[PDB]
Amino acid sequence: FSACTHSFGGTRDHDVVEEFIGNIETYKDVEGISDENALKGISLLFYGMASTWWQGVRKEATTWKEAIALIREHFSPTKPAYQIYMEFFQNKQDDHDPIDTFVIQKRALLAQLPSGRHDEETELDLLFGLLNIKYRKHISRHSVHTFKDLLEQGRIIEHN
Amino acid sequence: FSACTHSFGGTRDHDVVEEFIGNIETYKDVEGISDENALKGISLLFYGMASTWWQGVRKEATTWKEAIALIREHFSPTKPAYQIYMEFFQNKQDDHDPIDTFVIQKRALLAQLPSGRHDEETELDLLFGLLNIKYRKHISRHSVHTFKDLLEQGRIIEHNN
Repeated sequence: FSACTHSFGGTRDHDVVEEFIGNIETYKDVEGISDENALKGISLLFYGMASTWWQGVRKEATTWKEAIALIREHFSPTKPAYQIYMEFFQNKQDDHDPIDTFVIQKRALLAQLPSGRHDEETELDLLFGLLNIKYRKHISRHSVHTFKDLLEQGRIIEHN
Repeated sequence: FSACTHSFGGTRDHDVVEEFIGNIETYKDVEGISDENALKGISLLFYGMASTWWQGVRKEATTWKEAIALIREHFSPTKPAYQIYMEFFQNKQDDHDPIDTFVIQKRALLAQLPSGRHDEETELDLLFGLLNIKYRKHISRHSVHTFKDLLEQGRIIEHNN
């Protein structure tokens, strides 16, 4: 990283970050720079607020892998996973909200979580306890295997 | 299952269920019974309440494995996962409850979940939002990789803030 053209000013756009990190991942094995010596001179590739950031976070930067992970973590703005779970369990299904809109609001938060963390069974387990008592008296967790099954059966209780 | 000695009357005991399911799984392909020919004649292995039960649940038993799953689900009762998640997220960390005891009770609930479902990263994600604001001002999720890290740092804020 002695004369790398690539730079990053701290713009919080996902693809800006992915191209810069892709660009520096280039350089590290352009000239044969170490893991230690890549994390050595990473500051030289930052300017503006990317350096205000790195100067504040160079202490979790134990590894080159964690430093790259930190760049994606801060500069690709996401609702953090822990904030997603809290918001997931904060609003139960009231007596007036239909089943379709309730599942939409819950699947919206679940889609922000890492793909492949929870399967559809686990996601139903996270959801089922918040389902209103109006629907749970007629449908049982072991009877539903997919969100489609939950919606399909839940739409029938809404007809009568 | 034309002349199987093994039977099950519907007693809701974990160990009764495990021996019955183990015995029929044994029998099923010592004699080479299909998965679909086992689900055909599974009714012959039930008596009493277990047959009144099977007639109520053999609609949801599309496959042989789902029939076994129904037996464990119904006659080996466990605390449902959805009830565990619900009560896990029901009480935040109050201002005077220390982090150590709060984390213990919360991780106790996570231990009730199926073994191997969540790794420590996900379990930290489930917990972190419940931590009191006076710890979260000083600790950031990206700083914690293990409950060990969270507890160690959390003990420092209660020593002197």
